Amino acid sequence: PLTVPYDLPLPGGVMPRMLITIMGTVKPNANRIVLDFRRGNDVAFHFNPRFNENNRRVIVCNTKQDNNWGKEERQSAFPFESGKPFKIQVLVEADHFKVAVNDAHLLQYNHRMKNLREISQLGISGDITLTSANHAMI
Ligand SMILES: O=C(O)CO[C@@H]1[C@@H](n2cc(-c3cc(F)c(F)c(F)c3)nn2)[C@@H](O)[C@@H](CO)O[C@@H]1Sc1ccc(Cl)c(Cl)c1
Ligand SMILES: [Mg+2]
Repeated sequence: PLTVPYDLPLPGGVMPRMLITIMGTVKPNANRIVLDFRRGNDVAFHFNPRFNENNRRVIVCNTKQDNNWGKEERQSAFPFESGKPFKIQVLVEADHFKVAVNDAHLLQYNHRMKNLREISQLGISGDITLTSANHAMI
């Protein structure tokens, strides 16, 4: 039963075989959800479900370095729904993150910021209630 914006510490830094699991519920009338894997002031991986982009829903992913966003990657498979619970898993692999939502594979995002051990925190914000957020080594 946790506070949003929530900062999940990642005290090792990230590395391959780290699995982050987030459980929550999308608020009625949600506009946005964000997961930010932060490296200092940079964002190595931003995962941003958007509920109204010109009346469509789309997940936007990107990397922010020195205050500049890179090329956006989009996924229009959109498994989130206003008022419904969800489970997000982010798996860290050597070359990419894999994201799964409700046990369905959703997208892969290749690492652009490859100093993974400097990613020290995951911010979780937007229009959700959060039940739990944890990382585990597998
Ligand atoms: O200013 C804009 O309205 C929000 O800015 C977003 C930028 N953003 C959104 C948020 C954000 C913050 C929150 F508190 C939330 F709860 C949330 F769900 C999202 N933080 N940063 C990235 O999504 C970025 C991805 O490329 O997209 C834009 S910035 C941007 C604008 C144009 C281009 Cl093409 C690019 Cl590459 C980036
Ligand atoms: Mg599927």
